[PDB]
Amino acid sequence: GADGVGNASGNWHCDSTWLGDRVITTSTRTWALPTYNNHLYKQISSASTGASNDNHYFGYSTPWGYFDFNRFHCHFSPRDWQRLINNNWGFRPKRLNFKLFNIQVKEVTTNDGVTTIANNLTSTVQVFSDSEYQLPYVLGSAHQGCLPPFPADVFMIPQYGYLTLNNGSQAVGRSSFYCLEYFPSQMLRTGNNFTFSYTFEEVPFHSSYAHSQSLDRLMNPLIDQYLYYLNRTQNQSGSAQNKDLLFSRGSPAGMSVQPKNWLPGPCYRQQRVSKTKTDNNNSNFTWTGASKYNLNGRESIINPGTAMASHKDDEDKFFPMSGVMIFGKESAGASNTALDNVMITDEEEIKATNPVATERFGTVAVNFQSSSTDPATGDVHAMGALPGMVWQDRDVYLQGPIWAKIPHTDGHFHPSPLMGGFGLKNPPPQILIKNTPVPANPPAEFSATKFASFITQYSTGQVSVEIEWELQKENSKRWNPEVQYTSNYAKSANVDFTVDNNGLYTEPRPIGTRYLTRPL
Amino acid sequence: GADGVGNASGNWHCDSTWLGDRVITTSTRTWALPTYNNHLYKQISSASTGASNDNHYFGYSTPWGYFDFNRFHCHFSPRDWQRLINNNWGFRPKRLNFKLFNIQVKEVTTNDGVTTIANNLTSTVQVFSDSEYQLPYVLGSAHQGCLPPFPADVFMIPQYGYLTLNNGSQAVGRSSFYCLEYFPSQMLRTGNNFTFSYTFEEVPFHSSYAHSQSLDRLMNPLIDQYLYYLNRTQNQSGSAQNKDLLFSRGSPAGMSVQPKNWLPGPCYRQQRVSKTKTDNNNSNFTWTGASKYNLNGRESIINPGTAMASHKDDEDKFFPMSGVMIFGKESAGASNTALDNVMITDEEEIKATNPVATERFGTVAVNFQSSSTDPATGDVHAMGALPGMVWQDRDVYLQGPIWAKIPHTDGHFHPSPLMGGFGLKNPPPQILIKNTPVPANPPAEFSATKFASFITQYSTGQVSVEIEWELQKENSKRWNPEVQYTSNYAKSANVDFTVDNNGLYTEPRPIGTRYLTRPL
Amino acid sequence: GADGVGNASGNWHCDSTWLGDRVITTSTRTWALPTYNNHLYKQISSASTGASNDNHYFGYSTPWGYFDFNRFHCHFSPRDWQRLINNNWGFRPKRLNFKLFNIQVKEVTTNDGVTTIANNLTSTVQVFSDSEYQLPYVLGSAHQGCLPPFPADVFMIPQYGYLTLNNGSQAVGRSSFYCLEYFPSQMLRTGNNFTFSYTFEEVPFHSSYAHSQSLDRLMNPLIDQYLYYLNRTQNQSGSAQNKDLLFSRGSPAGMSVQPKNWLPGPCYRQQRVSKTKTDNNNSNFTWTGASKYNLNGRESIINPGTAMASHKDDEDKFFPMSGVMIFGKESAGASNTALDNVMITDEEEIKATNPVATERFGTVAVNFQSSSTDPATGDVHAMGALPGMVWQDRDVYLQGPIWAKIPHTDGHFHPSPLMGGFGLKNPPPQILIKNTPVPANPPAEFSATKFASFITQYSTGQVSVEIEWELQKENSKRWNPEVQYTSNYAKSANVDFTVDNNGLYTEPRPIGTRYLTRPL
Ligand SMILES: CC(=O)N[C@H]1[C@H]([C@H](O)[C@H](O)CO)O[C@@](O)(C(=O)O)C[C@@H]1O
Ligand SMILES: CC(=O)N[C@H]1[C@H]([C@H](O)[C@H](O)CO)O[C@@](O)(C(=O)O)C[C@@H]1O
Ligand SMILES: CC(=O)N[C@H]1[C@H]([C@H](O)[C@H](O)CO)O[C@@](O)(C(=O)O)C[C@@H]1O
Ligand SMILES: [Mg+2]
Ligand SMILES: [Mg+2]
Ligand SMILES: [Mg+2]
Repeated sequence: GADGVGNASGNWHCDSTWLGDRVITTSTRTWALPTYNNHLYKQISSASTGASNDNHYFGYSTPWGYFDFNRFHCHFSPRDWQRLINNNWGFRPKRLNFKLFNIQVKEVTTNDGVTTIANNLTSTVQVFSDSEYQLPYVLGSAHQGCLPPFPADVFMIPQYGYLTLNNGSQAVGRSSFYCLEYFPSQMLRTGNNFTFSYTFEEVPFHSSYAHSQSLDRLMNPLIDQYLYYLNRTQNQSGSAQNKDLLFSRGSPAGMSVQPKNWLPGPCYRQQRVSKTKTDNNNSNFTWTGASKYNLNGRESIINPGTAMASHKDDEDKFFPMSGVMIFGKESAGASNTALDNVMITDEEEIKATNPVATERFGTVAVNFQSSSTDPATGDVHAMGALPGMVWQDRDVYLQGPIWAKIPHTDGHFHPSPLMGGFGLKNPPPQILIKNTPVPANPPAEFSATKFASFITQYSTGQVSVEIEWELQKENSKRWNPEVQYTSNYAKSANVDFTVDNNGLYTEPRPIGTRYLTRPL
Repeated sequence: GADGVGNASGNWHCDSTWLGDRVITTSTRTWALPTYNNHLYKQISSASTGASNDNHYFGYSTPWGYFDFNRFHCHFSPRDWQRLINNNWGFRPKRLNFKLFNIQVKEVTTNDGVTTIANNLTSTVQVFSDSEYQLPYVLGSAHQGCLPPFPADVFMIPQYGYLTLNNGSQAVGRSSFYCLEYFPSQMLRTGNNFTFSYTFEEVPFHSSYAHSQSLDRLMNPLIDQYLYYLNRTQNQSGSAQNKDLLFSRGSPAGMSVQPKNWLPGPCYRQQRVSKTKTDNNNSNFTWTGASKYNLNGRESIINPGTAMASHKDDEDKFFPMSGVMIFGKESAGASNTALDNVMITDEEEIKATNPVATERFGTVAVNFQSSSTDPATGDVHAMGALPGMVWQDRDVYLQGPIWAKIPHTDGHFHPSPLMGGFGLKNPPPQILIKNTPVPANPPAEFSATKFASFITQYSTGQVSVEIEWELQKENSKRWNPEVQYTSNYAKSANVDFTVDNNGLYTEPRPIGTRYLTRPL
Repeated sequence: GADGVGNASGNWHCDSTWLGDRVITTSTRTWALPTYNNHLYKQISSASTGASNDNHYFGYSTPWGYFDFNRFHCHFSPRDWQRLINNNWGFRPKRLNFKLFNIQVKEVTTNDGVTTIANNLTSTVQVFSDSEYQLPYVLGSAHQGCLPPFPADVFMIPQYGYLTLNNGSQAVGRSSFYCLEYFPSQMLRTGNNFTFSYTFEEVPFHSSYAHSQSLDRLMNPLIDQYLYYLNRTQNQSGSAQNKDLLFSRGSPAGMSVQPKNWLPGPCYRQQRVSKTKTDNNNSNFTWTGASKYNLNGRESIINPGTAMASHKDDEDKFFPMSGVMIFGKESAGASNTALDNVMITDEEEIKATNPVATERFGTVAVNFQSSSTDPATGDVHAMGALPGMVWQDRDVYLQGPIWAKIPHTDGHFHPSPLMGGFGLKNPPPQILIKNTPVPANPPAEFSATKFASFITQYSTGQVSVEIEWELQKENSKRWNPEVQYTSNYAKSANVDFTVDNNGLYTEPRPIGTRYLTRPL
């Protein structure tokens, strides 16, 4: 778009419109973009430092930044989240509309103690979207820098970096270097705007419900089965302990031995740790007792891992060591902050279909019983996909990620992104933004040496994102009332999800989606 | 339909019509429906009793009953089963036609010792099908109450109950209560009839064949491979035991080491127990040595579990403890009945593609061999899905289930119902039937207290089910004759699959489907 | 409708369909009708007994009964109630569809100890609706006999009676006697059915919301007013107490004296009584301390009276003596049952606009202050309509009444029915049902004396009621989550709103409608 300097290039579109089976959200925020890296790319490495082989990395930092609207509180206000989670069985993304407008480039001059900031009306910010996914996709790794939950909050734009292959601190012949100046990008003075629109692929609805039934309780409790199972191997009503083979048919007085059609979901057990520090071991096991994976002689913790229940009935005090998502409160520090500065999610409502993360999967025969060799079973702590298995994927949270790019691989098994959300062959693309460098005054004699002297400058503008979501309506024939999410009627000093007296918005708990119920 | 009291509302459609690649079966049976629960719902619980945490349950019994035609002998006569299993490579359901007709409600009065049963011409039985699957699906759990194998046999209609979430004997906020009076239902006096028709989704043909080849015998026995494998690590023809690295190419004289393209199916080993009581351990291991799964701190035996072969070549005497389906003979009791009162199925013909259930899957390296550290392998007793795996699902039996509803989950791996059959997103729906309550004479003064005084009454009628099945024809270029199912030419006191002198039909053995063969 | 004896005359239409801004409920129940009064009308009186002049009455009992579907649990299942109360700002009735079908008349014969009940196929039940409101309207007085909450529950039909003018036990010339045989009525044998349809007049939406603001907190807290008020009458900063006239302008530091635009609602104070028996007076004041009205020298308690708040902030333990609706639990007796056998409603959420019922309205000058005569104020305990007043009508409850007929008077002020609901000029009409008398065998000689000898007989049938309700959608721009109604996630022995193990449905608490909020 073309406009004079004194002429808005867009309006503040933020709203929340529901119609039928669709909810269209639009959120507008204002962003600050600084010069990053001094308009330079810089090779970045784990060289020096001596970080453990696990942490060794090689890659690049970029002069560009990016936009990230991959969190639900980017487009769903908490009261809108409630409308979703309280009345819908599912939902998914469908289309997306993005706009960059009202961009103002400013020049900064520092003389002595005093700094002056003036408008540079001829400078340009450049935006481009990686629609062919040619750049390393850095979204979908739960990074900060996303659009803020509170529309009145101004955010800084995160800087783009990526990585490639690394052996230790060194690189390899295949490792890749990307110059974002190589792509075509739209240049904008304060009069220009920028827009694009995107359609999501077909993906399934997310499960904004819990099961009112469990896998081991699907049968009719009033009706014996016609199937029989081997019941005893030692005779009932015998004076000694004499060998026998006694068969019984399925009965309600024994749901635990009735033949069944299905298996619980896959499991990959994690250590159980109590929220009350006393019960725990007096050691520092978050690594040595970690459930981890082993890629290229390099260990990386599994978190959040295969979707499993967080604790059993009545054991609310526990949690898997790396098998739940944990959001920090606004006060929490960056490292080694106390329990009550963070919020731990509880995926307990899937215990209906999925193993508890802290427990075994089951028991397995491991020998051939005979009159001589006593039978033997062992426990299963890793259980891969078996035919018959049914499972519920890990739930999403107002604060949590929305989607992820499915890695481009020959093969993938059930590629829901492990942290929750939609796994996309072709996600929404990255939007890269950079301030055009503005050289200061060159010398009066020619010098072919790289230009290192630039007007210090930063830019600010608004950003608009419209997303149409589909809803899956609830058709439940349940008589009794369902569980619903609700603010606490009682009194307190602070409304939930609000600014305080200093003006700080705070999200008090994580809100997931599984409240309505349906049969299994 | 509308008809006078003296006017049949349907005819006895039972038959067996084959045309081309299709077989249409129709079976009509007559049913008795009683008043269940005294027209009340009743909360049902494991409260009291003290059943082990495994067996704890919470749910409801319903005044309604249901129809169940989810067994093959409901629609296939044994001689028709033979035509299927002896000449077809596969088959599947396609459509379904159901009819309720000739319904007669009767009133019962008991005075002293003598009981009188008269016709109540104004009373109504109500039927409705759960076409939106809004009710907990209780079919597909191998319950009794199905249509009888012998058309001349009159059956009682099973009562509907369901279950929801349970912690111990207590319930949880999400648990669900269903009133079947909440759905619209068709009311019928003796003149009315009821019909509906259903189409199955596309599902694959069932495998009414065995493999004439095994996974490890697919290569050409006359032709060396061009691939090489590491053959020796200790020198042949050396005076000492000197280290070496000797490579050999694939050869018929060693099929066991030839590189191959595929893996057997997944395994989840079960205990092996002999049909001859002597060889077995002198203990009662059907639980302690059980292979089980662990859901919500509650153990449930796996039966019948992942589809595996029942015994190896020449070991006919064994069987997996909970890895075969077992049908009771008509004489067998409900609990702790002898070996010869039941019939144990033998899925041995899949040993071609699938692990034997009682044995390991394979062997795995578990260390790094060096001149110092001796190499080490361990056994695999649980093997999840690996790329390359091929497998044959558990076979179906004249007496066995036909289909099951695939649980409504975010995820499922190869959802064939474990007991055999077709896993259906939208199966045939439940048909719920109930007798309308008939109040006896109220008092002459008003009383808003619930009415507890009703004419005792039961109903009887016929029921018709027409199913069109598709057949997959056998195209085999096998020269020699195939194995076929056959009654025994020789003499005996009883024809197979018949009434005896008291009039009792008996099914003498389980009949599966895998008789024809095709290459792997 | 015309149908043979063996031919249903209607189907079981019960359901719950939401579309757009409309919710259509349909509920079907089955009813027993007895012979009432022995087909006689009987004058009924307070004669004898000696009931206090307050309780004296004169009227009639009728051989007919009536239908009553004037409670919400007649057409709203609790989970449907939740959908209403959790997502709508309002709702109202629109149309109505009623049907009588499947009617079965039965004859009863008692010989010795044994009773026999047979079908009488030629007997007729007669129904008619009082569409011209010619009969005393007995609905809308909170009587029992309504359709039961649980569709599977069979109910007895209440008997019709009415009343007219009474002086003591005696009657007056104007008192009115009604013969329901005087109206035309539809006669039905077991083959006939009966239907009618009704449209509600336009009435306002009910307020299924609470105010997020109060009348005294509508101003901007950051901005002084331009209005001034007389602040002091005794000089600040004077050594003595010298008379002055000091004026101050409206300020946030004094919301209590700022000029305002509105008045709270009307009040008619009631006695405050604590739910904890200790704090209360040691006397029996429910009459002597009752707030009552005085009509024709006859006292009648006001209950529930003008709509007022039930307790103030933090005084949850109190309630107005006759100014709240109280539902009995199923266990409660008819008279003098304990506190925990009943459920007391809490209309506290209207304290935003309306006086607290237990407190004064305000204070009023009652003299002329001078330097000699000290100023004086008194309290207001009855406050009639004043210009400026705004108020919220008493809320409705799942168990509570739906509508009432507005009395046919020259005058009415804001005629919302005091117990909650819709006040209707022309409500849904009464449906009167009676069994036609069946004379037994007359003598063989003529006798003109009234026939007193009839076959004892009662009737049963189903009844269908379809109501279309309009919804007022919630458009709230509230950021934080609203309060919502919810079943308790935690464990317990009983699901809410269910049958127990004996089969008894129980409604555990009263559920009102005010959960969403809007500004005042
Ligand atoms: C319902 C149930 O769990 N049954 C199990 C029983 C019970 O422990 C006893 O019947 C206790 O009364 O023990 C077995 O060893 C048996 O005796 O057959 C295995 C079987 O699985
Ligand atoms: C066909 C076959 O199984 N070959 C195996 C042989 C045989 O046991 C010997 O050749 C016995 O003659 O043993 C090996 O250790 C070897 O010597 O290479 C491994 C190899 O897999
Ligand atoms: C905000 C408020 O309630 N102001 C009131 C004050 C306060 O009680 C004193 O200012 C206490 O500091 O008392 C008055 O008599 C006055 O002095 O004018 C009346 C006035 O309504
Ligand atoms: Mg709008
Ligand atoms: Mg034929
Ligand atoms: Mg519907």
